[PDB]
Amino acid sequence: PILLFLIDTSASMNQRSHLGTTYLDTAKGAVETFMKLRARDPASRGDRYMLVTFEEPPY
Amino acid sequence: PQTCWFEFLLEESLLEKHLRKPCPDPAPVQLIVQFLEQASKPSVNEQNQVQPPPDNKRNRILKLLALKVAAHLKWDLDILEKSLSVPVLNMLLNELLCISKVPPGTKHVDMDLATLPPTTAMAVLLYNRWAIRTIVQSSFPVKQAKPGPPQLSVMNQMQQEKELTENILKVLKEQAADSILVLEAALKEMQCQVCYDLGAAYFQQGSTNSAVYENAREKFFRTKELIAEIGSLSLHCTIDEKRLAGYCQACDVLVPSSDSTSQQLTPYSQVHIC
Amino acid sequence: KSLQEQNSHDAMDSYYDYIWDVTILEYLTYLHHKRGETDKRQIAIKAIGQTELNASNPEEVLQLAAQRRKKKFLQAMAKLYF
Amino acid sequence: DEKVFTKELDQWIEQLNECKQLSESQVKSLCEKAKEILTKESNVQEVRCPVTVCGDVHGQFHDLMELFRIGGKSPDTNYLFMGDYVDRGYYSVETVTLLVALKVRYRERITILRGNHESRQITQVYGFYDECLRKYGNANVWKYFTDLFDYLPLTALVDGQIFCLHGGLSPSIDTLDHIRALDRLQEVPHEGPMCDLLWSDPDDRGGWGISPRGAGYTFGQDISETFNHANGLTLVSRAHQLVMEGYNWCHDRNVVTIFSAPNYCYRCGNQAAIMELDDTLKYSFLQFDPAPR
Amino acid sequence: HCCSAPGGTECGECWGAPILSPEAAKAVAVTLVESVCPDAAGAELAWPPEEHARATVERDLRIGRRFREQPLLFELLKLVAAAPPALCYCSVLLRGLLAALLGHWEASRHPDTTHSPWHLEASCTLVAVMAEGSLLPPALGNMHEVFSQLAPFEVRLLLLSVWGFLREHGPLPQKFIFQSERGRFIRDFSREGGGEGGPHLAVLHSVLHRNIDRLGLFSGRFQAP
Amino acid sequence: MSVESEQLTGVPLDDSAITPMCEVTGGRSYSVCSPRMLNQCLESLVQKVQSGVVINFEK
Ligand SMILES: [Mn+2]
Ligand SMILES: [Mn+2]
Repeated sequence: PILLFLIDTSASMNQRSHLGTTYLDTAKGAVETFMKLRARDPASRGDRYMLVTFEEPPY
Repeated sequence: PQTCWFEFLLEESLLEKHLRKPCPDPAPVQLIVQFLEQASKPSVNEQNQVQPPPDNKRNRILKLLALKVAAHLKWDLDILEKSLSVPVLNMLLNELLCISKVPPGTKHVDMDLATLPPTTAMAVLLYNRWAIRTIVQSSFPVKQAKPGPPQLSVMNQMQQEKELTENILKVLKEQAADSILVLEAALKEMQCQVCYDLGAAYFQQGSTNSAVYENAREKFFRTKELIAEIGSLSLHCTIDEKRLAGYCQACDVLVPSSDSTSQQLTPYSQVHIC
Repeated sequence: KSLQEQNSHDAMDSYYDYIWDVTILEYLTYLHHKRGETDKRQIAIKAIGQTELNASNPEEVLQLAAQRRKKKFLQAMAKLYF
Repeated sequence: DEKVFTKELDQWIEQLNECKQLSESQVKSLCEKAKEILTKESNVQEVRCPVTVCGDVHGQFHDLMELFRIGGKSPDTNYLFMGDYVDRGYYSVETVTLLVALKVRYRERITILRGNHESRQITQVYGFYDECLRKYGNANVWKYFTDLFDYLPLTALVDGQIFCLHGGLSPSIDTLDHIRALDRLQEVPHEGPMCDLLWSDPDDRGGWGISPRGAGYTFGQDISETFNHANGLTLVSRAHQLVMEGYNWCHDRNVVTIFSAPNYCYRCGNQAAIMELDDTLKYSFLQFDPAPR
Repeated sequence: HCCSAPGGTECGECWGAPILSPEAAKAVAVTLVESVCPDAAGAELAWPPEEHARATVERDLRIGRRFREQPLLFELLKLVAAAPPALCYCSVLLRGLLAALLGHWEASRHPDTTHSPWHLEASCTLVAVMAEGSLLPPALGNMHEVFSQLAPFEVRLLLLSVWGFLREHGPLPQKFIFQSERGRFIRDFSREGGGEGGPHLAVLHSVLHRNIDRLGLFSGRFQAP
Repeated sequence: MSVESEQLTGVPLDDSAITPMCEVTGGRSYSVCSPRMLNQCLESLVQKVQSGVVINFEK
């Protein structure tokens, strides 16, 4: 199925957890883990992945 | 040349030849470790059921070979303790007591040392001294080696042997006083060693109660007198004079025996008393 | 409405340390990036990234931090005038 | 005593120059001595210029001999090899023996960093243990060299400007004081600041990200820039990623990836590079391709 | 002069020194805290467990560096120790210094401790200042005398025991009982349940008894707590 | 670092202006506080990846 990822891009996420890493980078890592896990499903081939950012279009 | 326990299991004089070698490879303590490990290996039944190793003829041969090596070493508690683990020492001492024909389970204090044969007497004395020294070393704070990343295979054995060591330590603590009573009677070179062990045990115990310090002081003074009497001819007594001197200073801080000149005149102890 | 105008007279950069609300700093970062002022955009990013404030603490530390920054700001502000 | 031992060490050096590994007893005596000679260096073992930085080796003895041919003999040109010199090579034992022998012979004409591959776990499953067992039969030398590998420093500082470390930066670490406070007498843990230092790497991303290696992280342009500002460093030098030019700049002249093991695994065929800084901190570069065999 | 309230009572005949102002000590402690480390993440006056220091190492290291650079802070700390209650407020600085010393002592391969000169003095001063500040029984106050003649791990485990004891007995403004006879607030030991070191004094005794080789003369101090 | 040990066996719902929209469109918005339960949420998403029709049922 269609997979879309709307990632917040405002400065707010630039905070850092006790891991010393930003919320944005944690989000990217979580997305990567998600795609890794989904790859285990044979139906993965039918998946199309999308990214969207909070910035004003066309970007 | 490397010779494992199988050679000595098959042939007995091989042990004699190895101990006669000026450089026995492996070292005798390593031989003890290997033999007792083989003896203590648990028995797995066909149903994958773990059970204590049956005491077969091979097991008895291993045990008596280890005991022969220990006798050749002359039962140097320093060497055995430093080079061998607490469970190993405990089981080896128990086996030595058993081969001494001592009825297992009988409390040591119940038997008169003089009545027993000299070998059994020294065996019981060595067992009690080892128990006291084990308690003292357990009380000693020991630096912990830097932990590596988890190794699930080795940590199993490490934790298992640590638990067994803790159980042995608590067992020894439960009977520590009885060992003191036995050693007190046994005191009537080996006498100096026993007296020093008793003094150290008394000092450790009196860490809480100051009364035991007087007994420790008397023991340490008798130990130094024994050192003076024996002289340099100590072939089995190996005790540092500096530690007992410190013990005597600490106890004299408690008991003033007059004779200020003979006793410390340092401004330090003088300010202590002042 | 106040941060928007360009006629500041109050050492606009050095004061970013005292501000302790994440949202206004988000506004500041957006404004600086849009107007093309990276030397201050980085300062704003650092101020946000500071661990003291995260908008998710048990608030025991957040209130203390806000109190401390208030003290520092009002102390400097009092030093400036008179 | 010391004099006769020095001459004896000279014989070991010349012999190792002939690809002939030492005896097991000699290896034991070498490791024992090396413990006392490495115990005295903190994590950031500062080294004064001039210097010749050398990247990854992976124990390729012919390549190392050609590298000596190029840069110069060890007593003359000071060297700062960076890690990973024990694995994926058919002469790894000889290479590591030569490196440690040079270090012990000369305390300050050379300095060796600790790469990711110098640990107990990695060597067992990446050849070095097998090589040692095949050559010396037993594992006594293996348990000597693996023990030695912990006493190595972690990073080097050249005239307070260049920062040489194998892997790269790490989200936990921020300042040289933290590196100095880190304790090294520990087999590289699988997760932690020490772990990442040996598995970090550059990337054109920004922020951070999990490394595909499974350990450490991946830093971005802005991270390196911020770290350099934080501590006045002007250039970081790492060598963990295989390259082609041998030396490659990244993060707009902030991190130099060096690699001094040409034709990686005998098949990549990549050239190899070596950097050298003169007394006035005047960097240069040399390149080479493995000697005929 | 500034902190000491004149009082005017002329304590004693001519010997009794005037007591210092707890409020002045409070002000000094707070301003010193803000000067050194404006951080307040670990402002909970209750001491967290040892593992918690692992996350706070970086701040701990910067505090340690600042101290090494500026020795005057030790004298200010002694001045604050003069007043009983100010230390409870000056809790984060001490936690940071202790974390730094613990971390440093671990990475000490030298068999002797005196090899690292400054750290030894810093540890001694820390322990003595705590003793004078009365967050430790005098038994543990004697602790600092023996640091010189000890292996590194010995001192590290010893300071870990100190950490444990203080964790049990969290410094708080309460338990500093005011005395009408003398303004100086008193913390009455043995009324906190734990009282003396107990388990921790056992560790101390075990250390000194293991190191009777050169500590016999010093052993006469601790006696029986 | 969260000294609290998270014994929760589920993913508690979050309180944000998005949450009503998430419920309206048929999704369970997730709040996270540690990497472990983040991974729990992640695997929850992977399992939730399916094909269906969202219908409003009414008695
Ligand atoms: Mn490599
Ligand atoms: Mn590497």
